[PDB]
Amino acid sequence: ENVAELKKSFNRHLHFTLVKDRNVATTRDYYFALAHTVRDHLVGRWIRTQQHYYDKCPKRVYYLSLEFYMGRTLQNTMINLGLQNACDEAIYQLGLDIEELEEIEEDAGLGNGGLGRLAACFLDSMATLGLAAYGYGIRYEYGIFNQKIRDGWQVEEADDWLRYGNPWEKSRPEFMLPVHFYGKVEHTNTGTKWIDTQVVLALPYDTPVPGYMNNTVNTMRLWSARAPGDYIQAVLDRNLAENISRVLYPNDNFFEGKELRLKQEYFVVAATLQDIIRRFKASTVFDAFPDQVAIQLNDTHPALAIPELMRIFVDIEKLPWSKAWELTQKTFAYTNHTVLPEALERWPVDLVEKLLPRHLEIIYEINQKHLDRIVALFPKDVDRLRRMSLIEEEGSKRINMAHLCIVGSHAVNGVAKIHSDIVKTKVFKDFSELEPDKFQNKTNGITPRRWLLLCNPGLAELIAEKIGEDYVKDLSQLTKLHSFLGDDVFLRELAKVKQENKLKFSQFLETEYKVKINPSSMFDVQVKRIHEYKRQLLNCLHVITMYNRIKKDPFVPRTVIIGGKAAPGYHMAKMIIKLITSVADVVNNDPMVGSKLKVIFLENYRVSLAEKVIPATDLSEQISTAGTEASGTGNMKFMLNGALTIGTMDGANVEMAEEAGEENLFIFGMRIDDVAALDKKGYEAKEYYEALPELKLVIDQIDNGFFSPKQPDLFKDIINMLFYHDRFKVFADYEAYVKCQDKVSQLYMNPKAWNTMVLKNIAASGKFSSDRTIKEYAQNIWNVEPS
Amino acid sequence: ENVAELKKSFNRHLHFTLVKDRNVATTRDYYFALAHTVRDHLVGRWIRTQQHYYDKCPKRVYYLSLEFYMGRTLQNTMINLGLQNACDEAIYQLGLDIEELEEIEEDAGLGNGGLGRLAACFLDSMATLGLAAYGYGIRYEYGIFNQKIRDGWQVEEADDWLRYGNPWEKSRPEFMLPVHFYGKVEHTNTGTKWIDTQVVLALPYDTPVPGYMNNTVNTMRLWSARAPGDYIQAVLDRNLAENISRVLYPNDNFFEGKELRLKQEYFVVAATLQDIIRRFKASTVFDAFPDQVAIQLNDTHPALAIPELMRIFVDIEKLPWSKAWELTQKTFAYTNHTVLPEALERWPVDLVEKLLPRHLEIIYEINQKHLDRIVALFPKDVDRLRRMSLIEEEGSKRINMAHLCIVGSHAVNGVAKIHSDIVKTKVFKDFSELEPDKFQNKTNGITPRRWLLLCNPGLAELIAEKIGEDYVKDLSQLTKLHSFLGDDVFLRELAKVKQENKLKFSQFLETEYKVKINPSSMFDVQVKRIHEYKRQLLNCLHVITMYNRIKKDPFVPRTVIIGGKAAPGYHMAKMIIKLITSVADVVNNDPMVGSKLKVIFLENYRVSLAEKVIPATDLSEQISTAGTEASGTGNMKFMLNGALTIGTMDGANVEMAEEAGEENLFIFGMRIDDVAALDKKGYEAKEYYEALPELKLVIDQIDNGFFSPKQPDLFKDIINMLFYHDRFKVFADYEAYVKCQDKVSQLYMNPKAWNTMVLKNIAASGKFSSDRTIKEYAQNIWNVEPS
Ligand SMILES: O=C(NCCOCCOCCNC(=O)c1cc2cc(Cl)ccc2[nH]1)c1cc2cc(Cl)ccc2[nH]1
Ligand SMILES: *Cc1c(COP(=O)(O)O)cnc(C)c1O
Ligand SMILES: *Cc1c(COP(=O)(O)O)cnc(C)c1O
Ligand SMILES: CC(=O)N[C@@H]1O[C@H](CO)[C@@H](O)[C@H](O)[C@H]1O
Ligand SMILES: CC(=O)N[C@@H]1O[C@H](CO)[C@@H](O)[C@H](O)[C@H]1O
Repeated sequence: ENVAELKKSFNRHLHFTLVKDRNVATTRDYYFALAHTVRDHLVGRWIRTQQHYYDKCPKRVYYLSLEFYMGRTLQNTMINLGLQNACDEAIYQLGLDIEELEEIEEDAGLGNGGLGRLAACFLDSMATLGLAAYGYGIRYEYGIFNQKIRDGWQVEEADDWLRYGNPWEKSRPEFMLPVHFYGKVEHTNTGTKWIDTQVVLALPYDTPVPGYMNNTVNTMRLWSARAPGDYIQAVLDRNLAENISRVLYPNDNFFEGKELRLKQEYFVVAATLQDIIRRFKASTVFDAFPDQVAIQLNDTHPALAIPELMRIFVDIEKLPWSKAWELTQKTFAYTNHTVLPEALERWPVDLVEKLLPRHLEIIYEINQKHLDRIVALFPKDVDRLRRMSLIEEEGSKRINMAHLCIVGSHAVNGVAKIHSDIVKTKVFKDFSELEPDKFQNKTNGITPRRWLLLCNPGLAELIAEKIGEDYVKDLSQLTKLHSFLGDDVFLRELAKVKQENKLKFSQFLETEYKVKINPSSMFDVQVKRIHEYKRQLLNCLHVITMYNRIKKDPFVPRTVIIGGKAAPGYHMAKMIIKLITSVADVVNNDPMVGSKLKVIFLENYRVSLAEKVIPATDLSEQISTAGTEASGTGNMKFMLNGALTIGTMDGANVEMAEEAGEENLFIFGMRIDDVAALDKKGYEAKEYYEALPELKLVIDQIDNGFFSPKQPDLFKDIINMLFYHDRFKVFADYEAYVKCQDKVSQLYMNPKAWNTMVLKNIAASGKFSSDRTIKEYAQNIWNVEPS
Repeated sequence: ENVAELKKSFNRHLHFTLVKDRNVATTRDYYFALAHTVRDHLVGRWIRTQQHYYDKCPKRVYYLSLEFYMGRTLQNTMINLGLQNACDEAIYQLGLDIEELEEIEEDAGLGNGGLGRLAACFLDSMATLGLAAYGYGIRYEYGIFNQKIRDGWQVEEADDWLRYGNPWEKSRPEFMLPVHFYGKVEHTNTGTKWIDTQVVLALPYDTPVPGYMNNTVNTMRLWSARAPGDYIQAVLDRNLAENISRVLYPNDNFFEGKELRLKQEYFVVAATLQDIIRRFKASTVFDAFPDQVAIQLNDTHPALAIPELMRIFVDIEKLPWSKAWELTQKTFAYTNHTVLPEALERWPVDLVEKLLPRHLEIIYEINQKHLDRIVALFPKDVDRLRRMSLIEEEGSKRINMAHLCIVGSHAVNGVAKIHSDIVKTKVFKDFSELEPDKFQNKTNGITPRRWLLLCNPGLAELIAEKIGEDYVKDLSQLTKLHSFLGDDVFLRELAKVKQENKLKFSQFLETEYKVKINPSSMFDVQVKRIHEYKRQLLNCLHVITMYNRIKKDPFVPRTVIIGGKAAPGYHMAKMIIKLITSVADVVNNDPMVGSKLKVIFLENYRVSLAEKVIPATDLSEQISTAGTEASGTGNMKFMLNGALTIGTMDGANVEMAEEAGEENLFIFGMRIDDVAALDKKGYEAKEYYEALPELKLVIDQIDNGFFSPKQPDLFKDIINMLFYHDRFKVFADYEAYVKCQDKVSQLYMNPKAWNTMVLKNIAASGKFSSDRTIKEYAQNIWNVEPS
């Protein structure tokens, strides 16, 4: 692992692996040569790590998720293996730019946003904590679509990230497994039998998950679907079975009850459980299963894992229901990341019956023994029963997957105090009252490797020089930065790092779009999925408000960046995008405003891009309506990277305030109980429209066509929603939000005070390391021990 | 290179490439570890070879084919690189069985039979002759289907040979190209424009083609098709564009006018020509094109290459029609491998118009200037015009692709004297009369590497010890074996080699099927595609005839093996298969016959299997009806491997007779003119049925249900065809065939005489080396020079 050997290895791969020489080698060839050179360093530890788990048999943790928002692997692997500087040097000496090589790698965007990214950070933390952890998901041929902007609107493009091949995956053919669909049930004397099913093969692909500087390399196993004139059609028709793992459903906090999606859910669940059972057996027999296996259900998407495990225990392993049921509960733990009713997974019974007849039976059975227990405890409370039932039958009966996850798991957790409380005491009150100890909180976290050492080497280096490198593995150590609260030199060094990041990102912005970026402008950014509850619409109102101010009285200059993908079928989100692009068009071109204000819709927001924009932001927008963001994680990334936060008391924003002190965050707007009171009284949007002149103008402008002269009624739908159907009370926080924004500008005029607040935020980031999050999961849910 | 290094390299790959250790390594892992170890030895020479072609710029030969029946690559690569014994030793010392490892490799069955296999042998010979040759085809995700037998019938199974990955291919992303379909034509002032087309991307995959012991490694470039709620459907729909390179049409000598097939034809043609143009330019400008490029059209399947080249020259390179046309003719050469009218490619104009509007125009244009030339030469001969037209308009006009290939190429060749004569003087008489010198003959050949050194190391070794190793590169040297005609010891050594092959193959047969093989029985085999013209039906009649003889007078024992795949939609071929399996069932089980006669339908006949069965055969069945097999190549494989031939004077069978002397082949049946006379007089099948008692019985038995008691009328269709619609006069050769068969048995009773004839056959095999075939193509068509 010295420069000379890394270089010879690079040349060896370019030659034998890419079949190229320096004469005709492409940039892609160089990236691959480097990827392979780095990859070779993972094998030894990967083999030894998995060997170790088999020998020592520690309890294994299986993170079952439909999403793994991994991003790029090259740099992350180099850093965790402590190879980055040596590789950087090797590539430099070969006359190549390692950064250009790194940009060649496609993001493994097998996730939509927060949920999927949390799984990625967890895999990193679990490997860094030396846990015998495994990630189980689907190897979508197409991840979250690539987003482009045409005439101001979002346009989707298929993300075939595997086009040129993925060097970071290793197919494991010997572990292929069959998954069954449809067919019918038969209750023979030899047990229940699911027959006449269609079979789809599940081919596993393993991706190494290197812990940070610790010799352990865990595994992320993703399953790919494979089929088991007229002849030609039959061959072509193999595409149907393979379509199961073809595309990631692009919905963020929205349930789409498509049959193909249900197929994916069962697919990953069936293959995973079988693979887990097989491994357990390769280690009466299943009495130790729960002590050797923990399966975390990442949201209800893999809820079917409960009846599937039961199906395996009962129909296959011939275990009695009672025993199987206890083993099941001991095995599963469920994490709730949802709050919005539209995000709730509720599969119509008819669909499940046709696709998974045996599972429906097992679910009715579970529900039966579940309700019999309630009736026994509350003989008279009838509403209780249909309220706690796994089946809701109000015209088109459907299965409440969350309820199934609650009864089939020994632990249920929310992802932030405020959220876990709501989940426990409100959403699933009937359940928590019966099983208090079942519900928990596990406040989310982000990995400080990818989200600091990787994306912000400048900040990482500065911090390291002041307090050592212990913080990488123990982020709580960041509090030591408090000793520099008075250190003017340090405060200057901190701001410089931010400046460099902003300068670097500004070049990016300029090369990508025709807009001159004011390098000294405050970087105000809101990057996250486009959704009404996240309210980038409110941000847009504020942008317009600032525009009207400059026009009226021609101020802290700022570059307002808003980015995020909208689900293809999410109409309002797409309108909001067009709204933002429209507004940006007028503001960026109005000569009167000039360099005072610039607006950018950051296109194709994704993990690798987040790694670029976050380190360069000054003001982080986390303005969801109180009670809507279960937790949020971008908020944590911004905090860790030197940005101040403007947001509501929602999700983890609350805990960020607790950690750094509420005065060091720009909190504003209604709080959960405030929103409750307004719903009580009834929300009348027109009220604020009338009482708020700056607001009225903004609205009139967008509704009049000021931002769409060639098509004056373009934003009609947004207006109507905002006035008669805004479930997220956008106008209700407008004033508080705008006032808060001005305060931010005020502080920004004072570099010493601004960076002093930044330091307090960075120094209080510790809690938000996913390492801390995983330790809690390990200790209070999986009953597992680091290393 | 040496055993020690090959072993360390093997372990290195098992580790870094397969991520395995000896503990959990699978047999597949070992195969891959070895494949990679061997593959590394190809790179140096591969890079240097292609570099050399660029520097020295020799004229390049492009073999354009829809099929490349490659078989397995491992052993063939080891042999051509002179690494087999060293690798054998390495693997042995590692405690592994290299043969078991080799059996893991999937056949690259991207061909149906002879046509596709000829392309494979040619690539081998061209690389061995040091020609700057390239193979251009399609990388079908699914090759010729795997054939299984269920209840006696052929059952097809998708051949996903790429399931576990192909180590022998290297994707060349930087060379991806777009291919256009549909759209419409527009004749603008800036030239003709094909617009509003659908685009399919062509991704090339390169496979190395090592010459035999000569440092040159050529390239076989195969193209894969790639696409350039509602969103989900759109992504899934990408499968449509990708279906183009999905499956190989499983037809042998039969034209199926499916639109998807036409798509494949244009696909490979468009990508290839573009790739060729690009390379030429990377070397007024196109004046030297014909002197730098030769494109061999493997049958009419890639006929579209002619109008496509014209399209490129005219619509894109802006060359005047006249110039482009001359350059085109000088570039293309067409090989005709068809005789059967059903195999003739005739695309309906409407289909071509919709899919390739611009090409239809270019074809009408070609035809126009073509017919204007004829009218000018033969002002009165009207029938001449519609006889030589590229378009035949008898209700549903269609394009005669053969005619297009004839006018667009400077050379047209058949694949055997008898065939080339028929093609020249009969099928395309009107054309040859105008351009005598255009038509040629290039008798087919097989590579003595794969078909001797590889498949029959025993025979190869024996021959080498007697006459040296010069024959591998100059098969004509086999004539030296004539010096051993009296050598009893040698004759014994030769028979022993055959015995060993038979013993080895017998083990195979026994492990695969429940049938005790008489090791001393004569191995009578007919392996080739199932088709009425190939007449395995006649062979079946003879098998039944022998059965009835044993039953009557309870003789040289023999194992009759018949194998071959039937096109899925070929009804009669499938019936014939069931007929053979039915017959085998009764004969193998009749206790009276016992070990006197055994019948085996060799399942899944393919290249790797041919390499096993051929070296073990005594009697090679090449009984097509005179005038039906353009050439045949299995006939050559059997001859080279020590088998005697029983066949008609058809295709290359005639030249085999010329080479070895007709008395050394068991020729029989009607000859071309005999068949002509019978057609003249009119074929009355019933005649022989009446006059031939042994025949009548056979027929009565099969028609009565003797071979299908549970379903007496099963073979009705075969009976009817044989009596009223047998275009291949099966009964007409029955007697001559049976008499001939008896003579074979007679000779077989005399080991010295039999092997003496075998020696004369092997010693006269020389001419049938594809090296000789390629030399002729190079000298008289491509104007290229070996080495
Ligand atoms: O395709 C080629 N190279 C590209 C890289 O190969 C892709 C398949 O890789 C081999 C299987 N191994 C893995 O996929 C793998 C190893 C591995 C190790 C780690 Cl630690 C993680 C993931 C991993 N994946 C290729 C090279 C080449 C050279 C000649 Cl002469 C002929 C054909 C050829 N093809
Ligand atoms: C972290 C992250 C998210 C989650 O962002 P929130 O603001 O917490 O919704 C979404 N997308 C990407 C690409 C991320 O890296
Ligand atoms: C050589 C070969 C053929 C051609 O056989 P003929 O008997 O010449 O038709 C067909 N299939 C395979 C697998 C071959 O090896
Ligand atoms: C279903 C879903 O995608 N939920 C998302 O989960 C992540 C990870 O817990 C939270 O940070 C976020 O607030 C929430 O919107
Ligand atoms: C259309 C087609 O596949 N033709 C086949 O081509 C091969 C190669 O020339 C001949 O040997 C064979 O007799 C002939 O049937």
